[PDB]
Order: sequence, then structure tokens, then C-alpha cells
Amino acid sequence: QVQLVQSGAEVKKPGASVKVSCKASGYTFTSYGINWVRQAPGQGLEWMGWISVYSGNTNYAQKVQGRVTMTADTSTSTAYMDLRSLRSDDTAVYYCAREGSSSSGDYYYGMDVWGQGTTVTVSSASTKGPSVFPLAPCSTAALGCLVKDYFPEPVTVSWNSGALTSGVHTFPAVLQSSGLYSLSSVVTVPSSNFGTQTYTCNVDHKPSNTKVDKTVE
Amino acid sequence: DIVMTQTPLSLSVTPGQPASISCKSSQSLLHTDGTTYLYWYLQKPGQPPQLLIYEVSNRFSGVPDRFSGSGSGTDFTLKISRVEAEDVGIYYCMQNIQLPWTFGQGTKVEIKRTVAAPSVFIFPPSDEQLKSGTASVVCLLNNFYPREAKVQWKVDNALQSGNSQESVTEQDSKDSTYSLSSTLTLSKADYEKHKVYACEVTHQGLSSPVTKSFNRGE
Amino acid sequence: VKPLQVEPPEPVVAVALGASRQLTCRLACADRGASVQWRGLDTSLGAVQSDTGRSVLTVRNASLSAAGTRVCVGSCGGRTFQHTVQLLVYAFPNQLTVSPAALVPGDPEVACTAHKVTPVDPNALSFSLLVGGQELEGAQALGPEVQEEDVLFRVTERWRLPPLGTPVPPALYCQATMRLPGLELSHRQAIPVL
Repeated sequence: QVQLVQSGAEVKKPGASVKVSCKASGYTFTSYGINWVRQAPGQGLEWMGWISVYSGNTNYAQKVQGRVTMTADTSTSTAYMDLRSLRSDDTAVYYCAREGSSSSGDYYYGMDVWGQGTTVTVSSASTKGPSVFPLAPCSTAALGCLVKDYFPEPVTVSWNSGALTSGVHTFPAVLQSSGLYSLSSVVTVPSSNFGTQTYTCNVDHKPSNTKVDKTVE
Repeated sequence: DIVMTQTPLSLSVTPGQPASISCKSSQSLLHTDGTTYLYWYLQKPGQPPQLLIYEVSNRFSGVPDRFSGSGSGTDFTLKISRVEAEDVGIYYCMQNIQLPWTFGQGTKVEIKRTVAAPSVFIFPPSDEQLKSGTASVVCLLNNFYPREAKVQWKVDNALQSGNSQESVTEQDSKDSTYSLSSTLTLSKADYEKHKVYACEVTHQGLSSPVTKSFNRGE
Repeated sequence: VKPLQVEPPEPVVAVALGASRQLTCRLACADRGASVQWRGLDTSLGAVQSDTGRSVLTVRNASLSAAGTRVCVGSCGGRTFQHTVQLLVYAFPNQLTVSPAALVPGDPEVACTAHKVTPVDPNALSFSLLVGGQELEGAQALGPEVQEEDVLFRVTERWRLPPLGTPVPPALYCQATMRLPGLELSHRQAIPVL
């Protein structure tokens, strides 16, 4: 199965530089080019640049021209995007995709196989684990956990070690003006149940190696 | 740069009903070699982009025949004879004829269901957090449709502004509803100045706005 | 028509052992600096020269080692095209033996062997017993037998003979047919009826 595996999420300060890798398998690396396309948060897709694996030729978009270098290593089937002079507005998920035709050159498919993407968070904030607070009221009741002041993304939340999935809503994190993130996870249950059954949120923030279980009463 | 304009940018589709998306380029996408380089991509919630249609009308492997691409020159259309829950996400057109490649803004596809009013809940700050010198109040609008709702924060009857944030879930595939979470944040000091904290919700499903509140220190 | 074109264009191409096949890749692109590249995916590439045709790959003194898949790649305007061709190298000399060498009334069977050949798969390698050009009716094949003598093969087809009647045909003809993509060869060996 044709696959592109990209390197992990990165945090860099404004003015720094970042190098994202894209490791190819399941096909002939040199028969296809590699595009890089990014997506700033809650935004559309935008083409960033192109590396022709077999020739070494490139093309860059205006937004990165002059501070980016994309290359391909035929010894390890890996392509790289190297973006320097980072801006806050460079904050985005960066995708690599193979680009090419059918085996006979018959049809141009475009970008038919994509990497999983790499989150590049350009921020001046420092790594911080989350604070887990109960969300409890003052035949349905709602309860939850507030996962607050963490950096960077992501955290994961489950309830009752995966045994409780019904009615769970884990909302998108929001970026506070402090430069720290905050997230909520709720579950609505029959009211009698809030009080007889056990409800525990399992919060995970790998970047800071933070595991938290919070029982909410 | 070739400009790609999609219309509309939001579609609400009844299960079973057809959907149509227009994509117009500022210039023709037909090349001297005879190929028209217009492509459709779909990005589903939380997932990487995927190829949907190549060269105007060829469906990529695994794409149902209920998706059909057509067009020529500068005007193109993607039709979906039926929209299943799995089809919801953001659809992009893109020209591949002249660098730099450019995409449309992306058209968001969602399932259209019967209007459903939100269940509203409010949560006081925890004692634990207050020791920390900050107070967050959370208001939950649970399982409503459509996603357009308004959450207004009131502290002692005064509308709040600039100290609240919210986020909305992805559309539930089963009931086609949304949930929304809004957080009001005050320093422990400001929190302690006022008694009544209320969240005011306005929704198509509510005959009149719904308020949930508590008194600090009850 | 797409920019990258190869001649011959077929996705798989055949060549005789010890023989040669030349493949031409060209790219119709308006910008200079445009280039293509042959590559050996499964096997050693072969000899490429950049002037005549456009990019001309030549397999020379083909051995079985030459069989395999190759691709030519080229970008025009940011779009990368490829053309894949698979090469089959076959051995099929005119070395067809028959046993017995001559038929004597009372002989139940005849065998015919194609020598130092490959491939030996029945879809490509087939045998026939013929009389006056036409297959000999009543003849009953016993089933191919594959053996050895790059490592080639000897393949034996045995036939149970039918009653030859009077007048006995002046001779039967054993025939081996080789069919590969773009290839149809045959050798016929005579079988004198005494």
C-alpha cells in the first residue's frame, strides 16, 4: 500500500526554521514528484512547493519563496520541506503528497496519495501539561472535565477507560490569548445515574508526558 | 495566479437528496495536449485530504458512482446524487494546468435534518481551579440542529465580551446534530465581585431564548 | 496526447535470448531544462543514450537477467509522468526432437520435445500432432513434462496414437507453438511413418 509517513508535530519560535520529512514506501519514489500543501487552522488548502524527485527541480509558492528549500533523498526514499524565518502565520498542518500519472503516462492523477500531515506550531509558548477540573452542576444531567492551560496540541480524553463512549462530546481545543490551549469533554447521562455510577475522564497529553484521571462528582 | 471560486461554500443536504457544487476558474483549464486539468479533493473531518475526481470526470479508485464530475473550460460542477453521513466534509476543486496550483475555498457539506433545540447546561468553576486564581464558567448546548446558535454570557445581567471562547463539534453521524461549548474566563478577583452567572442561548429550535445560571456561593 | 511517450508503447514487450530490444522515451514539453529518465525497477537498466530518438534505452545480447520491469519518468510544467514497460526474454530455438524418430505400425505412442526453451507455461508453450496440416484426431495427449536443458528447459509432450488406418499417412507432424505478448513462433518436426 502506497504510503507517505511524515515526521511528528513541531513547535518552533517565530524566526526559527523547521524541516519536515516525508518517508515513501509501497511505490517507486522516483516515478512521482512530491507536493507540499498546508492548512492553517480552520482554513482552506494551499499549495506550498514542489520537488521533482528524479531531477532535483523545484517550484515554490509566493508565501514561502526565499525562505524554503524542498529536496528528495533517493537513498532513503525521503523528501523534505525546510521552511526558515518562521511566522506565526505559518502555523499550520503540512501535508506531503505524491504527484504523478497512471503507469503508462495515460492519465495525470494529481495527488492521489497523501501523508498524514505534520502539525507545525509556530509559538513562543513553552511546553506545559494540562490542569483537569471537574464540570459538575450547581432524567438527563451533564458532566465533564475541563482540560486547561496546556501546550502544545494534542491531548486525548476518554471516559471510564473507553467503557464509556455513549453521549460523549470532546470539543475542539481553543487557543487562549495566553498562548495556552484549553479543552472540554462532556457526557450526558440519565440523572439517577449521575450519583450511582462512576464517571472518570482519562486525560492524556503526550508532549508533557501527562496522564490524568479525574472522577467527577 | 488562476483564481478558483466555489459556490456555494456551504451545503445542507437531506439524506437521499442530490447535491451540486460549482467551481469556476478565472481562465480555462484545457491544455494544448488536450487534457483539462481540474481536480476534486475531499477532506473529511479530522482526516488528511483525499483525491476524489481527476481530469474533470474520472473518479479515483474507491469513489462511488454517486459522485460525478463534469465541466469544460472555466466552469465545472461536482454532483452527488445522494449525500451519506460518510460524505460530509470539505470538498475542494483545484487546477493543475499552471503553477502555482490553486484550490477553491472548499465547500462544506453537512447533513440537513429536522430542527432540534439544544439542551443547555452551565458549570461553575471548581474550588480546585479557584485556588489557582482563575475562574472558568462553561455553558453546554447539547445535540442541536442546525449548528447556528448564539451563546451570550451575562454576569450580574451585564453582557460579557472578549473574555469568552467557544468551539463546536463535528456533525454527529447518527442524529446529525451538533454540540457547542462556551467558556467564560475571569480572574478569581473579578469572579468574586459578582453573584449571578448566566449563559443565554438563542436557537431556531427555541421559541424564546433559554437562560441557565447560578449564584456564586449560592 | 500526454507529454511522455515511449516507443513501442505496449506495457509489455518480448525479446529473444541473445537478441536486442531498443525502447525510445520522449517528452513533449515547451520549457527547456525538461528531461526524462529511464530506470530499472526490477533489473539492471541497460544502455541509455540521450540524442537519437530522444532517450533511447537498448538491451543488448539479452540474457534472462534482462527480463523485468523498467520505467521512463519526466515532468512537464510541474506534472510528473511515467511510462512502464516490462520486458520478457524467451528462449525458443529450433531444437524439436521426436521419439520414436520414425513410426512403425504397432507403435502405441509418440513423444516430441522442445529443447532449451523458456518460458514453458502451457499458455505460451503448446504442442500439436498434425497430419496433413490438421491435428491428428484420436490422438490422446498424456500431459507435458518439464525438465532442464541461465537455466532453460526441455519440455516433452507425449501422445497416445490412434489407429492410423489405410493408407497410413505419409508422416505426422509434431509442432511447438510459442505465444507471448506480440510473439507467435512455431517449429515443426517431421515424423516419418514406416
